[PDB]
Amino acid sequence: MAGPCYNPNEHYLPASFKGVPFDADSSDSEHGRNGAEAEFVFGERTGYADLGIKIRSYSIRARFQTNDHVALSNAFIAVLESTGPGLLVHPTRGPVMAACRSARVTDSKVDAAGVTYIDIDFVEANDTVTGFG
Amino acid sequence: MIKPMRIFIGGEELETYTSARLQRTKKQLTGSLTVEIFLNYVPSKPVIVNAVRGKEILVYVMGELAFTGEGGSDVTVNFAKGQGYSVTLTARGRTKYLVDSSHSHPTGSFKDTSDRKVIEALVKEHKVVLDWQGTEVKEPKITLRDGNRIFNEIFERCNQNCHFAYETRDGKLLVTDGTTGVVGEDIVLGQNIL
Repeated sequence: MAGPCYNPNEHYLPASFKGVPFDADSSDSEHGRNGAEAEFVFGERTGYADLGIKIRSYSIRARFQTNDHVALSNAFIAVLESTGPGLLVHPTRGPVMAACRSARVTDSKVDAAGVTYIDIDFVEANDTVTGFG
Repeated sequence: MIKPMRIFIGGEELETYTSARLQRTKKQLTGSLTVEIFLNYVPSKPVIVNAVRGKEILVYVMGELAFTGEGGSDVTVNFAKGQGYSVTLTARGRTKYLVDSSHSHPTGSFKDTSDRKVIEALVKEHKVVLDWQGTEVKEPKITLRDGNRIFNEIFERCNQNCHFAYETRDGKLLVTDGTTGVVGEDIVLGQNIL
């Protein structure tokens, strides 16, 4: 931030998912709008149309350091695998309803012992009625 | 290399045949052909259009005749927003009209004749030269079905006498009871098979 009076704990929300806290380390997103661009033949003019909003996707990275990280790590994975979507407190985007889609757990015993990294790939998921309209 | 395939349409060579394909089938009554041609267009400038719906087409494979349409039986102009804009052509044997014309026989029922003398009076309404080499058969009664195609009746009558009905490479109609006897190559595995 401009000037040295930044307090990062005051601007970044604490991460969470389905109520279980965890320590976040990165925050990304993806937004857009579905187009239908078309270019005619032998013509010097093109066109465009709008076909609705595009589905968002969030990706986060979590770090575990404290003693007995395997238990907290091995216990948090049991939450990502739970059925159905749940509330996600994005560090910057605020609360948002998302559903997990993948997770890679990285670990080692000699190269790096005492820290566990886990990359995640979330997706927005808004509840819908079951009678198809 | 010396062009191993050349094509003519009415006597003006096709120098832009971006692809080709020829067929000759013994179990039918007419061959076929297909040629793809590149075509151009400049906006706000003149364009010369042929659009020949009918004319002769000839194909020579390695300095030898291999087909005799009559030609330009089909004309379609493909076109794309992307890749390109081209044209396609098609052709068939000289007897094409027999394959797609209902018979116009003088009366419609022979009294007493032979098969050869009947095929001559059916084909020769369209001036297609016959090439007969099979054995003649005597038929006390023949009566062509009213309005039936030329292809159907010749095929029907020649089936019961073991006559093959297929075209040659020159533009005739050849009726034979066996192989032409022209000995070919010894296609050996490991030598030329693919």
